[PDB]
Amino acid sequence: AKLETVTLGNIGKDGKQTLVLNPRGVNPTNGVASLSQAGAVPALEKRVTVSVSQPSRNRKNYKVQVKIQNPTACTANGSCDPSVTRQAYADVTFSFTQYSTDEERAFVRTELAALLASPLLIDAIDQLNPAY
Amino acid sequence: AKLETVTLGNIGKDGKQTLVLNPRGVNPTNGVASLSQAGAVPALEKRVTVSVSQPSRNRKNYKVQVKIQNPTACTANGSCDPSVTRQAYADVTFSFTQYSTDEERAFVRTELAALLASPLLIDAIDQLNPAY
Amino acid sequence: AKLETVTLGNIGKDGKQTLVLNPRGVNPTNGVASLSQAGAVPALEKRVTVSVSQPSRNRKNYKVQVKIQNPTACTANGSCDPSVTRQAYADVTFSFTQYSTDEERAFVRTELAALLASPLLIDAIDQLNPAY
Amino acid sequence: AKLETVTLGNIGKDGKQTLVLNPRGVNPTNGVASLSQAGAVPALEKRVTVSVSQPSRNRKNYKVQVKIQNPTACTANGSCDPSVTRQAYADVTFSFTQYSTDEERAFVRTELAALLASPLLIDAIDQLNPAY
Amino acid sequence: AKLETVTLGNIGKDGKQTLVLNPRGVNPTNGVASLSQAGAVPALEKRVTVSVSQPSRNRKNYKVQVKIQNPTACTANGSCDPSVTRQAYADVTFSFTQYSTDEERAFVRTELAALLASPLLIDAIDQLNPAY
Amino acid sequence: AKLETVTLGNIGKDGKQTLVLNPRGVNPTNGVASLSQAGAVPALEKRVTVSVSQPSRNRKNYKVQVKIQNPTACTANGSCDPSVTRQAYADVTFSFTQYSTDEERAFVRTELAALLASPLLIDAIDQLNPAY
Repeated sequence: AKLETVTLGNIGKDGKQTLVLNPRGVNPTNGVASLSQAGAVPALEKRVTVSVSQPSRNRKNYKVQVKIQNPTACTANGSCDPSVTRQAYADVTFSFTQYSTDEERAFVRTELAALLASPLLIDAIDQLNPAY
Repeated sequence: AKLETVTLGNIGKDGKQTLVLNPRGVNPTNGVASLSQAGAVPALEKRVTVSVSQPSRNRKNYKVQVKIQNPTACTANGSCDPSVTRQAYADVTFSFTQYSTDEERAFVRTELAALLASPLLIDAIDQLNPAY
Repeated sequence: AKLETVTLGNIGKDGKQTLVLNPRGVNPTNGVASLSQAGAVPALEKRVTVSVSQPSRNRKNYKVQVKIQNPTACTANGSCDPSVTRQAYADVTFSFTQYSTDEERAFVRTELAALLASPLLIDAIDQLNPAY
Repeated sequence: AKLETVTLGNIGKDGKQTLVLNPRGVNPTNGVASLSQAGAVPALEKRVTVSVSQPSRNRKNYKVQVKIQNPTACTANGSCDPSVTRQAYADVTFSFTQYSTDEERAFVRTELAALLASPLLIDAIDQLNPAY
Repeated sequence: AKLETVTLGNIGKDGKQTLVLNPRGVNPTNGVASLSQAGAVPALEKRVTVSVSQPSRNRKNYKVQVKIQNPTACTANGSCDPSVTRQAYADVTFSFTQYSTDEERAFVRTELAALLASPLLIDAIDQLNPAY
Repeated sequence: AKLETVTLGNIGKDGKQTLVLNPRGVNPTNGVASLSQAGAVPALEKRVTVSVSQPSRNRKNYKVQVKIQNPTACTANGSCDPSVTRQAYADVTFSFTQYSTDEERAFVRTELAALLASPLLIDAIDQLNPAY
């Protein structure tokens, strides 16, 4: 949704950390807005991208795609321009019919939050553990 | 990580609960967990599909994926059987390297909940709003 | 203007009804602001959009444009979902010059509203009966 | 819509201008109705015209157009004869199906008048920002 | 960055103040802010515009572009209408890598302000004195 | 214009650094003034240059172009002579009317120094923040 500064709080393993995302403008060729960690160096700024578009004159379906891109740096090592290794992503899409109501959309999204917050997935992602 | 009955909810758009997903029917030929309301009516119900993958020589990385299915059923005139008409879906893929920490994964996980709860996404689908 | 949940009132045949148009972002490929009916049915939503460029791009004007779509819909008996059977449209274009006065522009805007109120257009539109 | 002298009020930024335009008949070669200003010089007059199209061969709907024109002129450079200088005008069209609802024909007309009063359009033509 | 009304003192030979440029939106197709003192008759108005570009195929750098638009108009010197006859402007481009720190981006920013305030540019720009 | 030793105090993101630039002169191939950072060659490379173009016989349009570059030196372990990364730079041009006054030009020169000095550019440049 609208670009502005976005604060993500109550995050990390303890659920106590915060991250502030500065907005970045929209690339009209794909309709993608971007936000990133409000740090000094882009090479290591965690990124969030939006996306979010109306049903097309082909197959309809309201669709979104939301990405998380999280880089890390090491010693450098020996470089004055530190190398970057991506450690992790998320790529979340949604698809809704043109007749979909607010509650269908809200439940798919808040179910995802409720589900990721379930120990089944908390542990599966923190561990990279299949559920059994 | 561990299969358990999932009684998710509290925050639909109206502050209502959505349940219950029974983690039963795990697919043994791809190792994919199956969470569902489908136990009552498999043709017309809500499901969550959960998979985790370990690295091999053809990828050398880790994957976590959750698929959310929320079909809506209706009985058309002349039918004695409701069928799915309107539908809503979501699909999230996460990916990690072998040097990825649990702390970074927790950030990707918790940042996503923060994003799902944040106006950045509770507008993007609910108000059908692109980033303006 | 800034997209807002715009409420119109004193509208329709008796001049007594209302309509709420919610922000749906702007189209990023042409910078056109868009609102649509608040009710959650994208398939059949009423739409209003606004374009306000200046002469640089086309070395001309640029005329201000407002687009209106009213996709009148009806549910066939026995259908689970309504569809558009008739549509009404409007395209309102106003002149602009980089050297024009804001008062001149207001004169035309308000003149149009006064004309829409005038019986000459009430018949040109309600009957589809052009002036004679 | 019989042409009659129109005496409009509520015109301009503060709604304090009025405008009176007298019938000049209808041009039967294109079906265009016209109301004139009492000024002597055609190039210097304010005027309104009306035209409605119809379904026909290669035409699917009725198109209702009103032309609003308000030239601005002055005795530039000391001229004994004033001239335009500025063209403040609007091309406003509506279109309807032959099976359309009269209530809806009224709504698009009245919705536009309501939209014209609303910040959404008053700034769009009198003084608006790109979009936003 | 986030738009605000900008109140700039110390402008011109005597340090005349205050020049006030209000946030009068952002062009959605290219991220361009438009600041202005009034905007009623744009040709005759003073403006500053700003955008930030991201790297893409073609260029690996991040860019910040600021443009200053200050046309000078003549009053209605018998013409009965003011117009632009002379103009000054600036087109200011900054470019940075993914490894640039904020500290460094700021040197280019503050060095330029410090240089603009220095005799080398006071003479190069105000008297158009040649290099020597 | 005329070259002198230039000291730029109160620079960088905290406004605390002082830079001393030693003029070298004007390169006769293109008439471009140059100021070098007053140390080792890799530091000297962090040059500021000025091109003052008098209105051309075939264009008129005076132009003053200021180029700022700041390559960052880095020596690898086992190396001596550092390589540099052109992490940050700018290219700024002032123009154009041959009939403009020193005040019109000073207005633009100082307007930019005042903008570079303002929160919008402090953030637009130091953290690459968009017009949000």
